Amino acid sequence: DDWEIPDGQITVGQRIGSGSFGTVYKGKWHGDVAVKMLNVTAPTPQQLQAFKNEVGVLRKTRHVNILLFMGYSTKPQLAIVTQWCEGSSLYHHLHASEKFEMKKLIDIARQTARGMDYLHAKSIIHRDLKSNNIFLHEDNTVKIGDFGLATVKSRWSFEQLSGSILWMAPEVIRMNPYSFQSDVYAFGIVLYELMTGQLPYSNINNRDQIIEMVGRGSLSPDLSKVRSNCPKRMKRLMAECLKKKRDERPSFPRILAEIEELAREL
Ligand SMILES: CCCS(=O)(=O)Nc1ccc(F)c(C(=O)c2c[nH]c3ncc(Cl)cc23)c1F
Repeated sequence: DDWEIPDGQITVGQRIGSGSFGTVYKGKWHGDVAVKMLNVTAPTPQQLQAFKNEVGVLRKTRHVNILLFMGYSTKPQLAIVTQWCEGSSLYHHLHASEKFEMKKLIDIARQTARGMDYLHAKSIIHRDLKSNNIFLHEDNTVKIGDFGLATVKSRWSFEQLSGSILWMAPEVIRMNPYSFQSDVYAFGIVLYELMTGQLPYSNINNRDQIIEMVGRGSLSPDLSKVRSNCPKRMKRLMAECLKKKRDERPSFPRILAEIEELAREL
């Protein structure tokens, strides 16, 4: 409520990309900020109460490895204001184009697992984990985005599957469906991206082919492409996260404990 940034305080600039329910912009309001412009303009009584409940959730769910909520807007569009992360997204680094030392590669995974251990402990299902939602704030601390509006994601379904699907668990394709284990699968794809510097199924230039094959469980990421310097324990953890049978996947407590243990390596 006292989190509503008043009319004409944020200077909306450079279009960054598009998160869950909105479009991200680089803004300015007492320094650098990020603004997610939601696709809602004239909020009805129910719409405005729904959005204010998620803002109440946003100001109650704080963590060093999840994006920092700064406030909201109602005019001219419903928007979410967060902290700005100067080092952009992990996708931007890894894929566009190449390099990080094995220590750092393990450190991002570790910090993503730390944030996700916090989100799962607050009974929040992320629904949309990907490298484009993992931001490098520097202080050199990973920041998880798109975790908010979780109840709105549950109340709806999503069709905005493309352009994504790469981090979607097989059960999420063949439409339970979203769980903590589906979040573990997306994290497994993140681990793949980290240890391989490539996206899964980068040879395919078609969507419905990936939907049929990943969904039926005939396709999966090519693990043979893992770096030679990737420790054994990490290639194994990655496989456990990516397991087709959803209830075989590890929990974030066990995920984090494996990363902590394999980080030594002194
Ligand atoms: C505390 C709520 C976070 S969120 O779940 O609603 N997701 C969200 C909301 C608003 C945003 F601007 C962003 C976002 O993408 C960024 C926040 N800070 C950033 N810094 C750099 C880049 Cl490239 C992107 C962002 C974002 F991920």
